[PDB]
Amino acid sequence: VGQQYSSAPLRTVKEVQFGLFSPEEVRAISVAKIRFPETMDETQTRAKIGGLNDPRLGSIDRNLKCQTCQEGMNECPGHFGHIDLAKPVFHVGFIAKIKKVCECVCMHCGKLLLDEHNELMRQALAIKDSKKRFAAIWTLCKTKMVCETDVPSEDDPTQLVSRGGCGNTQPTIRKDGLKLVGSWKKDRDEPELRVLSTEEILNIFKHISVKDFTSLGFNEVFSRPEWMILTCLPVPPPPVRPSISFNESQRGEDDLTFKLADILKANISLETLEHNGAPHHAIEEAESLLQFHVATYMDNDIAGQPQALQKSGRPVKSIRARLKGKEGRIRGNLMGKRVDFSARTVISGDPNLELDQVGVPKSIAKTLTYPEVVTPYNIDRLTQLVRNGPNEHPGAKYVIRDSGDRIDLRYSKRAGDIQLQYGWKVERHIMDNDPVLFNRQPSLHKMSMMAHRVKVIPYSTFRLNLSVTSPYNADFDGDEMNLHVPQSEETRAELSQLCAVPLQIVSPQSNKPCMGIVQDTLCGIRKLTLRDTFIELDQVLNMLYWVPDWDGVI
Amino acid sequence: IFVYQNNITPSAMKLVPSIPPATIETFNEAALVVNITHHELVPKHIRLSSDEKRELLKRYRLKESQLPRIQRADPVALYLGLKRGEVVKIIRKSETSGRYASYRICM
Amino acid sequence: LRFGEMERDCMIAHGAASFLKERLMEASDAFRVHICGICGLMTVIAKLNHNQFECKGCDNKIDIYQIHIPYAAKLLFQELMAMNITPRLYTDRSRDF
Amino acid sequence: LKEKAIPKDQRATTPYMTKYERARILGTRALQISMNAPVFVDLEGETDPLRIAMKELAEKKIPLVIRRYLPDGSFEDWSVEELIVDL
Amino acid sequence: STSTFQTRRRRLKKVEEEENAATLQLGQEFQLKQINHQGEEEELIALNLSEARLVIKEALVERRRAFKRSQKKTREKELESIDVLLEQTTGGNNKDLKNTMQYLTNFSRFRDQETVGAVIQLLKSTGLHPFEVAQLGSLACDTADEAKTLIPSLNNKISDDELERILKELSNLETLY
Amino acid sequence: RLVKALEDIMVHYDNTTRNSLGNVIQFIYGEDGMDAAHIEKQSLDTIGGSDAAFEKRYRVDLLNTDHTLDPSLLESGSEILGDLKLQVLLDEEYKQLVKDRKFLREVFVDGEANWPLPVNIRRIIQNAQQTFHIDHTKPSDLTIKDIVLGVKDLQENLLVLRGKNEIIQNAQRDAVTLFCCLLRSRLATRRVLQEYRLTKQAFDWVLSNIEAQFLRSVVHPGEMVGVLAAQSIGEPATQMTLKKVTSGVPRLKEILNVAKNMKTPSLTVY
Amino acid sequence: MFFIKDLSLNITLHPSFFGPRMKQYLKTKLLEEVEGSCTGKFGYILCVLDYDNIDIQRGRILPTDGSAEFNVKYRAVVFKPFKGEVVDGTVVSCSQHGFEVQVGPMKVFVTKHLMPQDLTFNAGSNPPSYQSSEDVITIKSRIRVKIEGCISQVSSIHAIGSIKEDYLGAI
Amino acid sequence: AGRAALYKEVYNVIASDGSYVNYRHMALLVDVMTTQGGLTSVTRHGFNRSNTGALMRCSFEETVEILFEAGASAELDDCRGVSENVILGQMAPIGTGAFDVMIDEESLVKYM
DNA sequence: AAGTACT
DNA sequence: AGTACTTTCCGGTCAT
RNA sequence: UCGACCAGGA
Ligand SMILES: [Mg+2]
Ligand SMILES: [Zn+2]
Ligand SMILES: [Zn+2]
Ligand SMILES: [Zn+2]
Repeated sequence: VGQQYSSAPLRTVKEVQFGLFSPEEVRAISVAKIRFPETMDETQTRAKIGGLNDPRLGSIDRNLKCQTCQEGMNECPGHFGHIDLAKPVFHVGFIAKIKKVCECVCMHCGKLLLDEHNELMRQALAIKDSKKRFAAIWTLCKTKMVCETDVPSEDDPTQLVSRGGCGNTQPTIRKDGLKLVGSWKKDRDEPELRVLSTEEILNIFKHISVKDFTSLGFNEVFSRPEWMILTCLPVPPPPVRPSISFNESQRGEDDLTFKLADILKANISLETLEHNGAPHHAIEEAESLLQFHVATYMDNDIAGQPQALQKSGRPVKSIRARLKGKEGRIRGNLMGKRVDFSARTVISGDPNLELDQVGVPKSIAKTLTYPEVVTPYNIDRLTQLVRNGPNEHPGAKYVIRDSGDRIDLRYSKRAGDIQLQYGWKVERHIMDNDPVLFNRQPSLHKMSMMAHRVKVIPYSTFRLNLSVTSPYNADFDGDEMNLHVPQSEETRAELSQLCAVPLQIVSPQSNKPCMGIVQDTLCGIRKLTLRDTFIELDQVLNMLYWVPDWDGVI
Repeated sequence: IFVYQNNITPSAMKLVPSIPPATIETFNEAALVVNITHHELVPKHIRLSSDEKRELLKRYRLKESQLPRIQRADPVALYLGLKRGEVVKIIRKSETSGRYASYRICM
Repeated sequence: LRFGEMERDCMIAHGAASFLKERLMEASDAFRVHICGICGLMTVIAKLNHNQFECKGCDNKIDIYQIHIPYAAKLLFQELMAMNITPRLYTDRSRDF
Repeated sequence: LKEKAIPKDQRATTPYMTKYERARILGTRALQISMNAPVFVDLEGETDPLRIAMKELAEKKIPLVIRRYLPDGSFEDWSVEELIVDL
Repeated sequence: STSTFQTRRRRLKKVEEEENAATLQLGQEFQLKQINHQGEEEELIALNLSEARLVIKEALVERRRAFKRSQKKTREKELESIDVLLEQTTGGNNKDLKNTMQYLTNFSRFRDQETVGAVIQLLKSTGLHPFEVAQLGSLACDTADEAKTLIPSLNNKISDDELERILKELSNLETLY
Repeated sequence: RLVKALEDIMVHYDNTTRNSLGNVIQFIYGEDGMDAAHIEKQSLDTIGGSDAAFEKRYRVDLLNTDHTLDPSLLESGSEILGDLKLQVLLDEEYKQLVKDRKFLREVFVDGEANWPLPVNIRRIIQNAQQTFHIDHTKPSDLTIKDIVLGVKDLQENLLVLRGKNEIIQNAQRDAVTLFCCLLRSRLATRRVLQEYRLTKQAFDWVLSNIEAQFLRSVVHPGEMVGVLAAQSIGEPATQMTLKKVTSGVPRLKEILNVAKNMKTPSLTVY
Repeated sequence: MFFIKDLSLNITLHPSFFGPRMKQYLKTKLLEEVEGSCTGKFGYILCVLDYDNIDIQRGRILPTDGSAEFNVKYRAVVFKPFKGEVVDGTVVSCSQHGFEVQVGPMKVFVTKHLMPQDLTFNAGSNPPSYQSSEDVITIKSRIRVKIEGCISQVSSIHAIGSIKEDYLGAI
Repeated sequence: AGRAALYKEVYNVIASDGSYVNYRHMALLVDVMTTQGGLTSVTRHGFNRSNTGALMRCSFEETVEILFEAGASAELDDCRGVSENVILGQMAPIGTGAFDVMIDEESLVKYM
């Protein structure tokens, strides 16, 4: 898969380490400064500016170049880019924690709010479960709002022991939109409401202790709290936000490629304020704009209404939305995919096939193909199918040689020619007795998918045997069914040895067989039984002839 | 073991875990009127020596965590008074094979 | 056609291991990417010709692997990265068990 | 790693071949056979790999070894030869 | 590539790649404490020329042999005698081995597996580290200075007199030509 | 849901039921390690029936003109009557079938004696029958030792778990117990000879078969049982097309959710 | 300096070669992809020792193609120069920027200005040399060099060495 | 005893319809719901919170929400989950894949 | 629509 | 007790 | 040529 050999050893993923990007890494990784927000037109001149998409990153226009990485389009995954923000911004999804963390540590000095000194704390420090310490620790110090400097040790409540210092009262905190605000209570009276600048929070975290990280559900190497705050923004490469060209002289940009466009703009505008007429706090009116965009770009279905509608009132597909369950990546792209070597039509019963068979219409059997490997055992038969062509039935439609190149049997000036080579593959037509996976959704049974024997037949329908009807749970009132075709000598095996209908006969779901006899056959099998019912020679003979395994003994 | 009637003062109970090794337990009368272990449903449990336990583990190649658990406050866990770490052996009747041996560690 | 969630669940129940893979990889996505044996990412600048491999940053050129995973998964990952989250792809377990 | 390797003695798994095992052995063997691998049985004229495999597997002339991992990671090794084939 | 008997758990930040100097600080792949296949520990393996010439020849030879069990089914004088052992058990395109045999066979200092044996039995009473216990064997040295200077890892590990005696018994064992 | 919540559960090579963590969920799949497919409703004769009838069927007394096997059944019939060393095995057997009785009546209190159990014995014999054209006329040729001592030698081989130790070999006995009750129920001296005139040939066959057949009904380490069990419940949940309790579908939903406020709460006190 | 390190390699064998003398083939290929190789972490792989007791272990069969993969554990003779390592070899090429000595499978180069002063460079010589008061360095002349710095690259290793210290020069 | 009920009830839901399910199944489920500690629900609220990997739970009801707090708490995934592999395109340790297969060079010679 | 869990 | 928040296989039209 | 809706099929 992918094609083109790589002297790189190949393995399987064994572990997945989850973490958070460190601004420093993000930068190292990147191969693009990403300064301009525009797309291309070097003054209308078509290409791509060293600005956004391809300031060295992936490509388009069917042209090798991927930082000489060549290979072009198919093979060159994307190469992340970055974009140095102006000022720290939250991470739309982490806000929750970033807050819950501050309530766990006090500013100025930045350190825990409950040492081994407080006993209720001890118990919360033995619990080995990042998700649980941090869910208990928090519940314990969200209340205390005074960075204690002296506490009563394991002895007398009379004697006071010392530790870290700076009693600077701790402000309770609440969430207003994408910003954190808290009040500081003054005694003698009345509050003191001020906005917690990212620049500030970020800092308090940077200073939190090494063993403090960890004590709270974190990891010194992969996810330091200080990273929940975005300083450097990774820039997904085309393939993540590909275009769509209507030939040429038009556009086709993707949703994401815009929010960056926005994020970029909104970023620059800011910068050009702190180095110019800076009416101090007429800026934090444009710094919320960055915090917004760089927020909506990831998540766009929040509580603070503003959907960040894109001209035309269309919502905007945020990254999060792409993964959100069903119809999306995870659930609709990975856990279940569209696949090749498959067909579907209308099913109709046929009292003439064996249980384990399935009638496949020539139409399809000439479409669906099975890759067979040229071997001395079959060379002959195989070369024949090839010759035969891709239009006659028992034939084939593709021969592939070692030199990883497809010979399209229906065009190639050598169709009729060609001598096979042991080792070559000859994608041929599905033939009588090619195990296949037959099925009728909704699939809620082992049995909703069984392996049948392919029996190429005329007319347009999958003709399944009656008795294997109740397992798929099907009628012919216009019901359709799916057929999947194996691909590897061993794949078949997996069907034929575990999925074959004969096997499914007795079901564990209820320790009793799961297919029987119905309609005519049943209704009739009763009548044909009755004491009252007798049959005479002439017929008893045909009947006998019908059971294929008749020992020939009238 | 101390059997209170209607209740104990929240000022008192915070004096039990203050004299180790020794341990104390609090039981309400109304809860002991009937022995729960006598109930049709509740199968009989059993304590395991920290010998019999270190065994169960070695014989299944199990780590403490992968073991089925019982609540530190679970009714029967109290009846026998388990301790965070003690394993109980639950032996019950079965409609598939007369008797079934199960184990419950504690949390 | 579509080999949906349910169609998976069945094969899993069947124990039709390889077949499942075959439906999910070879007969659909299936893509080949390169990794950094150090920082489990797609960083690797594979020139698959002059065999150069690099990966400035974790700075390599030596410890590199190659893997086969559904293109959709690659994307899943890249997408996660753009959200500043890191999905490390390691080719050897070190946590035992 | 050999502490995770269990001796041919002390062995404890099923003495019989699991349906999945054989299912896969046959497949795997078939695959290899179709690959032009060497065949260890006289083909009584057979020419279908999974058919030849079914044959190899009945004279137990299949050079394969099923390694059976356990929940903790230690494994046991058995040979198509050994393994009884009921079914 | 070709992994090396020690899975060093690299946790992301690969940055500390020290220098390589005759400070006896050789790459992590050459600590004095490396691991053998059986799983045991074992001192690094330092080869002084001519001691290597013998290990190679020794294998390149015993190869030509087990290369025939299966077949059925004086300075300038050794240059020719070796070229053959190669054009028989070598890849022929291992232009390195060739050149490694010339060099190894020209600058060698011993011809008898008995002489090389004494050399070793001698230097191996020094407690010195393998790399030194090599250079000393493959480098002419008349003075404690020519020595303690071309192998600066020595300097304080051995009295000049002592090292000088060793150098004496070396030129005395140094096979002629 | 049901599915996604049990994907990862399969029987591992040790014959334990676990998930992706390795957390044992069942120590022996289905509390018996048998694959649902190889099972049928059999009847534990030893349970029902009057204390009276029980005797008339399973009781053998070699020290009694009216409670001994009539020599018309056993070849060595007359030379047995009175033998004391046999009447001890003959009594061991009976004290067992009895222990069995009480045991079952402690498990299946309903009295219901028909249960799904691996190895269909009724049939396995029915074949032993017409396979050897056994005549209900002439006498058997089994030693009473033959019978009682082979039946015992049988249970030894119905292995589910294998382990080379106590804790394990102990579970073995457990996960077999019930099946054996049924075994001892159908291979009781009196029965084996009076009801199904088995010859030594027949019997030795009946045994061999029961063993092999059993050994097949064991579960295969590999089975992704979870996905199975899930569907097995969830499937007939779709077919549910619909005394004043909460009902089906809506109730099932109620249970899987573990809802505090169930529409019907009831509670039956005897 | 030359070493004998314990290495291992993974070879992916096609079902094709699943013959009778497979072991044979494996070994054979082991050799094709090792003897003559080069790394920064192993340097020059020169020769596989104990050709006979080469451990193959059971190889496992991959799972899409029958190709099996064995972790061939072996042992061999290696050699990777180091900075500060003193070694003597034979000169090969000599220019106006220096001569290049050849310490074994490797080539150490010495810069004109990394030598002494009294040693100039004679151009109109045949073959090309470097003259002194009493010394003369050219082609075959044997030198003893002190490798100042190493530079790994592709399938080889180069380095620059000096002869400006004592007990360094010709012999 | 709870289990015993939880089962008994579940059994009744399937019996009230006149259908039949072999113990083992309803049992297994009733068990999965109980072991952990008490009554773990078959819903995003319960089971999909267990120590199971991320990618696995990731595929059901909370996805991103779950993935986010995965990299934030630097989780590590075993890739022992059926799902896990399905997402990676690898053969899951399931039936056919609950073991490895090897060519025993030795036995590969006695065969000829 | 509902239900829970979360605050 | 109230407030807040996520989940619920396979034509034609219009327009981004 | 990503999509939103509507009608409909088992
Ligand atoms: Mg219908
Ligand atoms: Zn590229
Ligand atoms: Zn403070
Ligand atoms: Zn890297």
